[PDB]
Amino acid sequence: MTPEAAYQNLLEFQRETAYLASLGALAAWDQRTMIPKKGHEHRARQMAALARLLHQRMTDPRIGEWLEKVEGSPLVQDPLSDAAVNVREWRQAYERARAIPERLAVELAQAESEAESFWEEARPRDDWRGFLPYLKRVYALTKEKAEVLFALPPAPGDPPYGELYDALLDGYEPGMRARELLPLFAELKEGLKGLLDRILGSGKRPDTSILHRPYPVEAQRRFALELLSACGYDLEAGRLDPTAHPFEIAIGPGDVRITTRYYEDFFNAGIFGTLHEMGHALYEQGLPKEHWGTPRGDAVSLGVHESQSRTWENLVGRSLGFWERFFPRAREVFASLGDVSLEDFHFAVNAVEPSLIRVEADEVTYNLHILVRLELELALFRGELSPEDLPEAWAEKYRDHLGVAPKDYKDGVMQDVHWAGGLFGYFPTYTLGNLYAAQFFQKAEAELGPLEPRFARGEFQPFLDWTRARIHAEGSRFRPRVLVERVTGEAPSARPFLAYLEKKYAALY
Amino acid sequence: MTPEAAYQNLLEFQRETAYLASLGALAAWDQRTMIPKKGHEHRARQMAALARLLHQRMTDPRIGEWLEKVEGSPLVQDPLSDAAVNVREWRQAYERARAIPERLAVELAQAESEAESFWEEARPRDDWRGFLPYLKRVYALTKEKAEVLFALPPAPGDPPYGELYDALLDGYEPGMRARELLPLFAELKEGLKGLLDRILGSGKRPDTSILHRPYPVEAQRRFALELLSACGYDLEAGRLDPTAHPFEIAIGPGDVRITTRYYEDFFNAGIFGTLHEMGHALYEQGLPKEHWGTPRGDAVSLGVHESQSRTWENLVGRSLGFWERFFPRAREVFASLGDVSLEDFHFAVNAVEPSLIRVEADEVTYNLHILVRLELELALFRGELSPEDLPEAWAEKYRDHLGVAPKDYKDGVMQDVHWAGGLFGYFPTYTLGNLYAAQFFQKAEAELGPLEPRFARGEFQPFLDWTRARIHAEGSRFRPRVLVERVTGEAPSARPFLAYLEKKYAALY
Repeated sequence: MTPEAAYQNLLEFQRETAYLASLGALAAWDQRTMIPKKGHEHRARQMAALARLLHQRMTDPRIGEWLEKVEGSPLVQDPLSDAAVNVREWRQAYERARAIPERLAVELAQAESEAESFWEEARPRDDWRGFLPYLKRVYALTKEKAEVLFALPPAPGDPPYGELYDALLDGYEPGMRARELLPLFAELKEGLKGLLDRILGSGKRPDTSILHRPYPVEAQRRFALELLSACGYDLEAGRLDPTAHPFEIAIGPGDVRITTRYYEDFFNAGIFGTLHEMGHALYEQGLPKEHWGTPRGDAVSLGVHESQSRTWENLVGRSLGFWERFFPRAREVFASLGDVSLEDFHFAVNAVEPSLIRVEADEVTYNLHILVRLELELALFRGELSPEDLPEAWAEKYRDHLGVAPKDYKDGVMQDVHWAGGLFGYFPTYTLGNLYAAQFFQKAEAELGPLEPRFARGEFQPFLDWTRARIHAEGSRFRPRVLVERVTGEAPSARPFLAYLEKKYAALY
Repeated sequence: MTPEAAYQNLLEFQRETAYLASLGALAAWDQRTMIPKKGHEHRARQMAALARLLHQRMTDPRIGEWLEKVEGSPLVQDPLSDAAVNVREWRQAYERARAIPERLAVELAQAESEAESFWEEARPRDDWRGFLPYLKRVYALTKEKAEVLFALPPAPGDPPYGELYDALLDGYEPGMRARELLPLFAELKEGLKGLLDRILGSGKRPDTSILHRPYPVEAQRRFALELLSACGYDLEAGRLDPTAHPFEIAIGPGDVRITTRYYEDFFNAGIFGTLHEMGHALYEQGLPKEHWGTPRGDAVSLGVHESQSRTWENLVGRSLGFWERFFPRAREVFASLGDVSLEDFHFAVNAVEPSLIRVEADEVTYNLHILVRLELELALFRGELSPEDLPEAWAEKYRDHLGVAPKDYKDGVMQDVHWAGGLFGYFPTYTLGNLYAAQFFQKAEAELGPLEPRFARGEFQPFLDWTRARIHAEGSRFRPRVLVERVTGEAPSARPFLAYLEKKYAALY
C-alpha cells in the first residue's frame, strides 16, 4: 500500500480509538456529576469493558504495520508538519503500550483500582495499616513498569533517562528528567524560604474570617457563571456543574465541561475552584478542532495544562486587577461583603500560611507540598526508602519543609489518592505548571504590555487570544520544554515565578 | 470445546458488547439533556464510531461458531432455561446483524440523523418541500432493510411474514404481524367511534380551562418528584431531568433515567409526562439485575414496554383513586387549584376531544391517531401510496377517523419525528401497549381485589410488586404475545380496553 493510504487507515483507526475513549470521558464526567447513587457498580463495569477495548486497540499490530509504511516517506520529511507530528507521537505511544507485558498491565490496573477503592474509606479511618498492602502492591508493580520502560530507549529526540524514575516522569511530562527537575526545585525552594521569612515575620495579617461568612450557593453559581463568560470560557461549548472534587474534562470539539465544589461558608472553594477548572477548559477549547483525535490536536503535557489552570486561577483570578473589576459586582451579589473593602478582600483571598493539606495550600507554600512528595518518590525508586517507612519520612519532610507536621495518617501520608492510583512521577507536573504559568505570563506582558489594567476593565480576550496562538493552537507539535522556549525565549526556570510571588506578596505583607 | 465452554464464551462476549453499547445509551441520554449547544456534531460522530465497533462485535464469526456448539446441546434442552432463551435470541440477532449490509446500516443511520435534524427545524416552519427529500431517502433505505429481512425466514416458532411490512413490525414487536393487528384495530375503531359519539352528545362538560392556569415549573418538579417516590420509582437508582421531548432510558442496573417537559401554563405535560416515563422506568428497574446484558434480562417489546408506561400514566395516573390521594397535595402546591374540587379536576385531566396532535390526544381518541399512521404505513410499503401523497392521505385519514384534519404540515404529517428517524412499523406498538395495559390491569384487579381503594390510600407497592413478578421479572423469556397470554390467560384483544373506556367515561360523561 502507498504511504498516503497507510496514513489514512492509521488516521481513521486512531481517531476511532479517540472517539471511543471520549465516550469513556463522558461516562467519567457523568459519574462525578449526575450518576444515580446506585449506578456506581454498573459504571465501574462499563469503564472496565471500555478499558479492555482501548488497551486492545492501542496495541493492535496493524498500527505498527501502517506506521512503518509512512515513516521515512516524503509525507513526514518536515518534523514540524501535522503528519510527522502525528506519526511521531503515534509511534511513541504504540511502543510504550507494547513494552508493557499483558499481565503487568492487567495487574497494575487492578491494583490501582483496588487501592483507590480501599483508600476512599481507609483515609477517614486513619487506617494506614490496612491500606499499606494495597499501596505496596501498586508500588511494586509501578517499579516493575518503570524498570521495563527504563531499559528501553527514550522517545526519539528526548534526552536519555538518568535513572529509572525518569521513565515514570516521562510519561506525564514528555522529555522531563530528574536532573532537570532538581535544580528548578532548588531555586524554587530557596526563593520560597526567603519569601516565607518576610511573610511570617510580617505584622500585617489578612482577615480570612471574611471568606468564611455566609455565601449562598445559588449565588456563588451565578457569580461563577458571570466570571466564566467574562473571561472567555464558551458556555455554548461547555457547562458548569457542582461536584465533590472540581475537575475539567474535554468530551470533544464544542464540549469541554468543568465542575467545582461550593461551600456555603467558604467563598474560595466554589469561585477559585471554577477559575482553576476554567483554565484547563480554555486550553482544551483552544486546541485546533480540525485536528481533534490526533497528537497534533492534543494538549502537550500535564505541566503545560496546569500552567493554564493556575494562570486563570491565580495570575489572573487572585490579581488586584481582576478584583478591581469584579469586587464591586461580588459586593452586589454577596451580603457578607457589605462592610468589606477591595483591599481587605484581595488580601484575604491571597492569605499565606503553612498548612498540612496540599489541595488547600496557598500559592506560596503549595509547591513545598510537591517537593515533599517528589523527594519521597525519588527515595522510593532509588531504593533509599521503604513503603513501610513512608509515614515517618513524610512527617519529617513536612516539618522540615513547611514547619508543620501531621498528627495522623489521615491528614499526612494518606491525604492524596495519587499513589493509590499509581500516579508516581506525577506530582512534579503541578510545580511545572506554576513555573510555566509565570514564564508565559512574563512574556505575554512584554508583548501586550501590563495586563492588570486590562483585567481591571474586563479585557481578558487579548490575553486569551495570545495564549491561543502561542500555546493552545500548537497542540503537541512541540515537546513541552521546546514550546516554553519558543514562546518565552528561555528554557524553563523558577525565577519568573519567584519574581511574581515576591512583587505580589511584598505589597501584601 | 465442550458446549458449556462455548456458551460461557458467548455469554461473556455478548455481555461485553452490552456494556459497550450501554456507553452509547449514556451518550443518547446526555445528548437530550446536558450536552452543550455546540457538542452535537461531535456526539453524532461518537455514535457512529460506537456503531462501527458494535457492528464488528455483532457480526464476529466466533458468535456463529459458539452458537453452533450450544444449539442442540444439553444446555438448551429446556426451552425456558436461561441458556436456551439467550441462545435462541442471540442466534436471531446474529442472523439479523449479518443479513443487513454494513453500508446500508451506516447510510440509514446517517439518513435518519440528517432527516431528524432538518425536521425539528422544518416543522416549526411549514416546510414540507424541504423535508420531503430527507424523508424519501430514509424511507427508501428503510424499505431496503425490510426487503432484506423479509427474504429471510422468521425466528423459529414465530408465524411467517405475511408481507414486507411484517419484517419491520417484527423488529419492535417480536412475532407480531399485520395479520393480527388489523382485526384488533377494526374492533377498536368500531368501539371508539361509538363512545366518542355518546361523549359529544353528552350534556356533561369538563373544565379544561383549569389545566391552563399558571403552574410554577419548580412547584411542578417538586410535585413530580413526590409522585415518583410515592409510586415506587427508585430515585436512588434514577433521576428526573427536563428535556424537549420526554423519554426514558436505562443505562444499566441501578441507573434508569427519565425526563419530562414542563409548561408554566399547562399542568398535564409535565405531570402526566413524568408518570408516563415512570411506567417505562418501573419496568426497567424491575428487570432481573443478575441477567443484565442478556436477552433473558432484556425488556420484551415496545408494546409491553408501552403497556407499562400507559399503566402508570392513565390506568393509575388518571384514576379517581390516584387523585383522591394526591389532589389535596396538588391543591396545596398550586394556587390555581385553590378553588377547584377533586371531581372537577379529575374530570379535567380526563377531558376527551378529537384533536390533531397525537402526543396530546386523550385516552379515547389517541389510538385513532395510531390507526391513521398504520394505514398510511401499510399503504406505503404495499406500494399503494407514494411519500409525496402522504399529506393528502393524512388529511383524508384524519377526517374519516377523527372528524378533524390538519390545515398545514406542522400539525399534520410533520408532527412526529418517527418517520424522519426511520421508525416505521413502530406506531402500532403504542396501541398494543394500551390494549395490553387494559388486559394486564384486569388480571391484576382480579387477583388483588379492587385497586381504586388502595390507590386512594397511596398503596401502590402491591400492584407494582405484582407487575414485577408477572411481567418485569420474565425479561424476554417469552415472546410478548405469549407473555400476555401466560399472565392474563387471554390472547391480545381490544375488548378489555374498550370495556375499561366505556365504564370510565360513562361515569365521567
